[PDB]
Amino acid sequence: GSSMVTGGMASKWDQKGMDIAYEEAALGYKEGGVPIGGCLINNKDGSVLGRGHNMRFQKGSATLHGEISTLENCGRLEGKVYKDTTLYTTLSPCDMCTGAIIMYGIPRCVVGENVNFKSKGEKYLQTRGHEVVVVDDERCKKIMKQFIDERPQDWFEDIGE
Amino acid sequence: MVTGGMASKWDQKGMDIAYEEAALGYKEGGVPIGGCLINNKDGSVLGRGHNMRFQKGSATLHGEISTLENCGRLEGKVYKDTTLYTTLSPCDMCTGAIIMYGIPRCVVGENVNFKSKGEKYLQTRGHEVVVVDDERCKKIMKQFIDERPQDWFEDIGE
Ligand SMILES: [Ca+2]
Ligand SMILES: [Zn+2]
Ligand SMILES: [Zn+2]
Ligand SMILES: [Zn+2]
Ligand SMILES: [Zn+2]
Repeated sequence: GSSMVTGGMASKWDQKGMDIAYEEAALGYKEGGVPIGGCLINNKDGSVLGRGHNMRFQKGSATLHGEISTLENCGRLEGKVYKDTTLYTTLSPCDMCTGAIIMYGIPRCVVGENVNFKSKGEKYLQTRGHEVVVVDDERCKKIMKQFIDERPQDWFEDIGE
Repeated sequence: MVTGGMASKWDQKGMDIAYEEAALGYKEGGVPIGGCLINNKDGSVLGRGHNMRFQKGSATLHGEISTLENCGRLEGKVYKDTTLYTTLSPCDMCTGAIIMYGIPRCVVGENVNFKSKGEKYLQTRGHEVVVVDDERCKKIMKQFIDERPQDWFEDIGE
């Protein structure tokens, strides 16, 4: 990426979005799955278009990462609806989830943390014209580290290793 | 597998299956984009699929994503020696799926009706991209775009 990128500014809906994303990650964790959750919010009025969490174990899914599940839960939408929205995710996006954000033109991504995992997508989002904010949420870091430590092979599967 | 530009012995089989999936999706009333994932080691078809936007009201099941979903959960190393066949050049999301899983080769039916920055990004990231320019794929895709432009735009977030 570029030496001139900078983290985005905070939005009035960030506490709301991160809290929903974390709640989804915790729900997934209690269900026996990967603790990664998210939600898509309209930056203009704070409305929640959808929310979701990873469904790899719940549904035997190779594509339902938390971010993809969130978008699936928003349902079919005209392209214009994704404009001026923020996708909240508890963990920095992989290359696939990053690609979903780019394809739909969701302009902003707020990331719970990038300590347990980070792909080239975090910077690629900025290269492609998207704003990224990493909030370093301790709740997210704790639950994700717990999963990685207790079920390493399951985590590796989620990121294709 | 290291082709050096040569087609893989399984490439025709993969593109024919991808086209069959696209044709099936078209008959089901959906977007005519299909694909399949083949194990380069033995030619086994790990899975095949097509776009399910209309069939399932899905915002994420593009042909490539549906193909991967249909393969089921797999050990990461399996993907490292596969080829993903798609009837149409991948959008940024499908490109990202290929990159995340480390699928080394992406064989594309055509990139005339659609092409994203993903086709070149795959190359930047070290993957081999093959564009066949398959007229069967091009024809069915063009028919859908001609008949249902707004539905097509919805599939690519326009
Ligand atoms: Ca800005
Ligand atoms: Zn992820
Ligand atoms: Zn992901
Ligand atoms: Zn596509
Ligand atoms: Zn796609």
